[PDB]
Amino acid sequence: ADWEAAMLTLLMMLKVIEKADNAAQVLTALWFMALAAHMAALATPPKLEDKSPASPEMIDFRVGFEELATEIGKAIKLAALGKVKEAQAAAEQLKTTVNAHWQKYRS
Amino acid sequence: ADWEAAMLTLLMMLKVIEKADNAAQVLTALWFMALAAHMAALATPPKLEDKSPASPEMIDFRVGFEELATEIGKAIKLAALGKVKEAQAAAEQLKTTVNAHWQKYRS
Amino acid sequence: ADWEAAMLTLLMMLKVIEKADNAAQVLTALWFMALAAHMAALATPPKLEDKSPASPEMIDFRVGFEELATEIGKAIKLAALGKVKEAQAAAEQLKTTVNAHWQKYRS
Ligand code: NI
Repeated sequence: ADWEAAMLTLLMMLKVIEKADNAAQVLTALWFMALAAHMAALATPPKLEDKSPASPEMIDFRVGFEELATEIGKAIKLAALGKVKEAQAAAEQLKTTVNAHWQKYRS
Repeated sequence: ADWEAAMLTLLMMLKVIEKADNAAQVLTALWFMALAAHMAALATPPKLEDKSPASPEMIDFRVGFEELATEIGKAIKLAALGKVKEAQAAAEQLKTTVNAHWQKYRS
Repeated sequence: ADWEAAMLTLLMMLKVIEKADNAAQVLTALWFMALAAHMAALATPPKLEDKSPASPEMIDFRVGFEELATEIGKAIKLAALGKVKEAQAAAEQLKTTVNAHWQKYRS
């Protein structure tokens, strides 16, 4: 989907993870976070629509999303092993990566 | 997945959106609608299994699904910005596209 | 995502299906099962990371996952038609395929 709809989805799902109780609520929201990244991995932010697809500034955005999909995958495995608290702790660091990525291309 | 299982998923998720209360319930169901389209974008309806992959009748089905995935993406962004009512209003028009697509290839 | 995080997701979602009440809870968990398979269809289990990508042992793992994604698709259509009980019955046989696949590459 659109880039900022996925980024707004990621931010809202982090608010569902922090207020979650069991590991099922955390695991499902983390998979919705993975879902939004897969639908928007092909997307392009609004301020980068007039940049070369091989431009390093656009190429910087591509690997930055790989890091985001990678960190989300890590938190899913922690939430899969039943570690509901340590996965929420991984969601704290995940929000740092999400917020830093969203601000760099929000415009 | 199978074409009509996704189309039945889309129809049921629309029934979850109309009876939803907050923006989280609408956003999650809209992502399930996006999920079903991604799993079945490669699929083929039963009545079109004996049509050429480059046939305009089959090619008409392909772009018709792009329109569906496009409208779903629009409603996700409206539900991402917090506009829970205007996104439900986008789900009303979404059901028109879903119903018209499903009837054309239901058989 | 990682192979065993998806396999742990599949196992937990089966526990959500057996204790589910309506067809919406079964259909959503079955789509999360389809979600985990799509994110990890490209993945590789830990004990098979040093095997040729064209090796029959690794190639056996690939088709084994196709069977899993195929059976999940079948149960989704049964849960899409409203058959909440017959889809739960398909989840019983689904757990057999999941457990047999996970044990063969758990290590
Ligand atoms: Ni995909």
